[PDB]
Amino acid sequence: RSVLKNTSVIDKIESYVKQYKPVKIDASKQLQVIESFEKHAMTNAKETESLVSKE
Amino acid sequence: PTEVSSILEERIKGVSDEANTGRVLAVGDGIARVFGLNNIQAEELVEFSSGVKGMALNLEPGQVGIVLFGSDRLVKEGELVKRTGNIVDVPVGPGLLGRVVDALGNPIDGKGPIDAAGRSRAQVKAPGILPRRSVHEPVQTGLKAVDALVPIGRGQRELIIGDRQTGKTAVALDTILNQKRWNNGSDESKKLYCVYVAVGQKRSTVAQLVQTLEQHDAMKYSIIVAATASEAAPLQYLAPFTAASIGEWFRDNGKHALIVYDDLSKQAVAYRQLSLLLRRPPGREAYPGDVFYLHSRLLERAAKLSEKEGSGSLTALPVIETQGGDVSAYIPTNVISITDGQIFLEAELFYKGIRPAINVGLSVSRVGSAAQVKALKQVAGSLKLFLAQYREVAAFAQFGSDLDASTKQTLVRGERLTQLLKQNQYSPLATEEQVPLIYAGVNGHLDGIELSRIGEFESSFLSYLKSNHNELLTEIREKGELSKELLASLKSATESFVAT
Amino acid sequence: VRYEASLRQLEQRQLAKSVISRVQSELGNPKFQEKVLQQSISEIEQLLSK
Ligand SMILES: Nc1ncnc2c1ncn2[C@@H]1O[C@H](COP(=O)(O)OP(=O)(O)NP(=O)(O)O)[C@@H](O)[C@H]1O
Ligand SMILES: [Mg+2]
Repeated sequence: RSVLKNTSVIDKIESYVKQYKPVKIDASKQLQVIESFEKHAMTNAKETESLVSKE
Repeated sequence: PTEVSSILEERIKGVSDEANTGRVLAVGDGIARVFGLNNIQAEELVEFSSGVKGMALNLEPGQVGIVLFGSDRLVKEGELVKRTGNIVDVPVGPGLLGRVVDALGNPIDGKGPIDAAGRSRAQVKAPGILPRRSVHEPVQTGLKAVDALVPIGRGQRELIIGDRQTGKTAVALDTILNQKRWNNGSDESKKLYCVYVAVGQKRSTVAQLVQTLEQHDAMKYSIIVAATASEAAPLQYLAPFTAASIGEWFRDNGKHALIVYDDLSKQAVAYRQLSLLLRRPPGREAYPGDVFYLHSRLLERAAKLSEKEGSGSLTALPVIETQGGDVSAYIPTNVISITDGQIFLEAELFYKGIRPAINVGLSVSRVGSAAQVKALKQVAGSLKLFLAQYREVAAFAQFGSDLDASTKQTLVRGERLTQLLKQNQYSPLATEEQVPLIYAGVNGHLDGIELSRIGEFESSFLSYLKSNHNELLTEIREKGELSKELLASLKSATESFVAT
Repeated sequence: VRYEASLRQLEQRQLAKSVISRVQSELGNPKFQEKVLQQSISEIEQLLSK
């Protein structure tokens, strides 16, 4: 703020950069891997309860 | 702040108020003969009326013989010469840290006045027989080959010698860079301040270098002292001495400095130049008679003080440049026998891919294991001797007559050990990165792995050890000694990974 | 900061050069006060050392 040539310019930029800004992030709405986990257990892991157990 | 030019004019107002000798007889080639200066000391500083400073070296009967710190265009016959009343001396103290100064310790960086805790002389008696101790602290360079083969100690003098363009400066540099590990800490007694003396180097080359120091945030704990190519022979000759004092401050005050003399071959070239021109009769290869004394008294100034004296160390890495690999030429011979061991770098080694091009065969540290870290010591048991036996079997291999299971065995390991010590410039490694590498090589876990692939082994290994067995890596570091169980965890840990 | 420092340093260098030129011109304009002060300074210095 004391090294810059133009008055009240560093002070204004500092205040806006320390608040909040956008970022490349997502939410847990598109749960593609969570929905597939139940189906994979129900066809591969649950098949052993009746095939491996009978053998 | 509010007319800064007015504050400088008011402080430099009243100064000249109490200033009311010899005349010059002849002047040429950095030398001035001078009639008078009757009360002058041998090795005293003198100002010429013109401004340029000089040093008295030949107090003869009729006249005094002066080497100049400057050019001489500015000195004329009859011009009045003046006594200083002081022997050449330097500012010292931690104020120098970060600064680039000339031989007399003037800022040449642009960063303004040096603040000094005091002033030492350029020539100072080395600490005696009496106030010293055994070298027992490592000065870790982070150079696999060096820290396992020729381990350097806080207090020891260690020669770096080889031809031109072999990597002498590179070894010294990579050492400095490493100290970051400890200098950004707060434990003053683990810290190592570096002094880099540029002797006969071109300026841009000192530049190119301070840049790299900064690119590595390494400048905050260094002091470069520069007597570049163009400066007066006297400044070149002097620099190492002035520098030795700058870092003597650290040693005297409980801390540890590291002085790199890059390089003495030039200091002697210049010291030759004062003498031939002062007309002192020459020694071998036109050098002066005591060109040995020159270096001996500097290098002895490195030492590791006793507890009574503050336990401060000063450690020296002089550099020396040979020609055509000849180490039997005057100066190298001199210094070779002055120091506590050497690292020989070789051009042949270089071009076939050993970099650092250290010559294990010829490199020694005479302190030895005393200055190695216990852990490194433990897994480096016998490596250096083995690597010798390896060159042995590899010389017998040239007969190209069939090998047995014993010779092929040690050939496979030596080749992989060789390869495991290769290292990129600017990448010093922590001890705990070094240790498992060495252990993997020595105990022969590397021995069934392609030679071109040992490159990838190294980083892939370290990546995994950080990821998984970080608890070991942090013990090695904290403890510096592989306890019996730690050998176990490490043993397991390595095998594990070698099966991919 | 580099531009502010360069401007301040240029101004100080320009002011010093203008002050130096004025001091040299004044001495060449036969100064009667300089000649009288040079003789009185020499006598005072020699009496304090003897
Ligand atoms: N480990 C390394 N890997 C690759 N190149 C290196 C290594 N060490 C040094 N070099 C290179 O080899 C070149 C010369 O190295 P240098 O460190 O200046 O040796 P030197 O003996 O000081 N040469 P000089 O003092 O100018 O005669 C430099 O360009 C470095 O990049
Ligand atoms: Mg070099």
